[PDB]
Parts: sequence; C-alpha cells; structure tokens
Amino acid sequence: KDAWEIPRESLRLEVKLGQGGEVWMGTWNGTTRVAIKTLKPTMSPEAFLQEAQVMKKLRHEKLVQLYAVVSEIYIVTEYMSKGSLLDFLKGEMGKYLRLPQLVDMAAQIASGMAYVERMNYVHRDLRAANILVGENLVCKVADFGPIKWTAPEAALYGRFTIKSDVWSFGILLTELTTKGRVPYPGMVNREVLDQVERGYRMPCPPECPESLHDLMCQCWRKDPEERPTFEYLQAFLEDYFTSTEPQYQPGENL
Ligand SMILES: Nc1ncnc2c1c(Cc1cccc(NC(=O)Nc3cccc(C(F)(F)F)c3)c1)nn2C1CCCC1
Repeated sequence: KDAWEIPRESLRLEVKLGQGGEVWMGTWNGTTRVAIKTLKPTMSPEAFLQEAQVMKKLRHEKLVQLYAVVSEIYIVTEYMSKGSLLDFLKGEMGKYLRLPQLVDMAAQIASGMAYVERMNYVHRDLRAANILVGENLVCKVADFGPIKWTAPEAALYGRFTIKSDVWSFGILLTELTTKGRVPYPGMVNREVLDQVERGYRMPCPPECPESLHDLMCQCWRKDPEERPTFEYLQAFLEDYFTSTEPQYQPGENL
C-alpha cells in the first residue's frame, strides 16, 4: 500500500520473545537484527495497523522506530536488546542499578515524551511495561496492546491529554525507584480510585530522596494544567545531581 510495505521473505522470525498476536526477534533482509510483532486473527487489520500509522509520523531518538510493515500482519521496528524496563528492573540487573542510573533512564523517557508533547500527541499508556531498554541503559518509549497508572480525569471521564501522561510518568518514577514493584501495593483497582480522589498519593519510596518524591507529587496534581511539561521534567532529571541533590551518596539499593 505504501513506502513502508515489505516482503515477508525479508524477515526471519528467529526467536519468540513474547506472547499476546506476539513478538519475535526476526532479521530484516537477513542482515539487520529487528523485532517482529505479529497478529493472530484478533482485531481488524486496519485496527492493528493504527499502531504503525502513528509510528510513521513520530521519529525521535527515545522512541522505538518503525522500520517496515507487512499488510498480508507484521510490524517491524528496531530491536531493543534488553526487553522492557519492567523485566530489566526485575531481572538480576535491578540490584545493580542505583539512583544515577535510574534518573538517567527517567530523563530519557521524559525526553521522548517531550517530543510527543511538542508533536501534540498523547501516548495514553506510559508505564514501565511499555518502555524498552537496549544497550548502555538506553530507553525508548514503545507500545504493544491500567488504572493504577492512569490519571483521574482520564479513567473517569476519558479526558486523555499529555498532562494525563505526566500523571503516568509520575507513577513510572515509583517503578524506577522501587525497581519494578507494582504501584499502590496491597491495593485493588476500585480501591486505588476511591482513594486517590480522596487526596491519597503514594508515599516516598525507601531510600528515595524526598526531592524526587516532590516531583512525583507534581506529576500527580489534581488540576491537570498544574502538572509539568515533559520539557521541565527532562531538564529536571538532567540536572538532578547538580541542581537538586549535589550531596547525594550511594545507598544500600539506591
Ligand atoms: N524492539 C523490541 N525488541 C525486543 N522486544 C520488544 C521490542 C518491542 C518494540 C515494539 C515491538 C512491536 C510493536 C511496537 N509498537 C509500538 O511501539 N507502537 C507504538 C504505537 C504508537 C506510538 C508509539 C510511540 F512512538 F509512542 F512509541 C509506539 C513496539 N517490544 N518488545 C517487547 C517488550 C518485551 C517483549 C518484547
């Protein structure tokens, strides 16, 4: 149909990375390592391809790049050698990560979202599970397919904006700071909602600088137009150890 189309004989689904459709570790044109997401006919093809249409209008360093499609369905993109942020934080790598390596990822994620912000788009499902990791702590926003991650106005009235994503980023920090634990521990969905409305907000994680929890609390402000742009968030996490915590010192796990 368009310049992105590719012949299925270019691909080679070498390893099955996950389930679903599903995700494989193919190889485009037998020389390029890539990731292949397939579809098991359950949604419409034109519905499944909506994910590809969007990836053609967004090209940034902290965003997983689209390479080519197969409308007869395959979606080819760059390959992130270390799976999602979740698996990574929960793997045996998560014990070696400290605040600096975690703020560095938080900031990169904020940057791809700063691009999104400028592009006037909204991700809607910004969370650790949809943030891929590659070599040298590289991170990129992604997608494949969550009230504990969704902003009040969004889940309650469908009011999804980039400010609702700012809410989700805030919840991402608790994931990076807890290294993979589910937000709002011990609480069930319709208990999270009834609670957050009442003013509740997650407490500062163990060994997490109160200045970093301060930022979370800004990403969780009740009034949407009060949360920060990703532009502020990115810069904030870029200057963290100089402007905010210049006396920081390594801890047991943070
Ligand atoms: N490159 C990869 N390499 C190894 N694993 C990968 C991927 C990927 C990237 C990938 C694979 C298949 C589809 C996508 N789709 C999208 O990123 N879609 C998307 C749709 C709209 C917007 C955006 C974005 F630009 F905002 F990121 C992204 C992304 N996902 N995964 C999964 C995560 C753990 C199980 C495997």
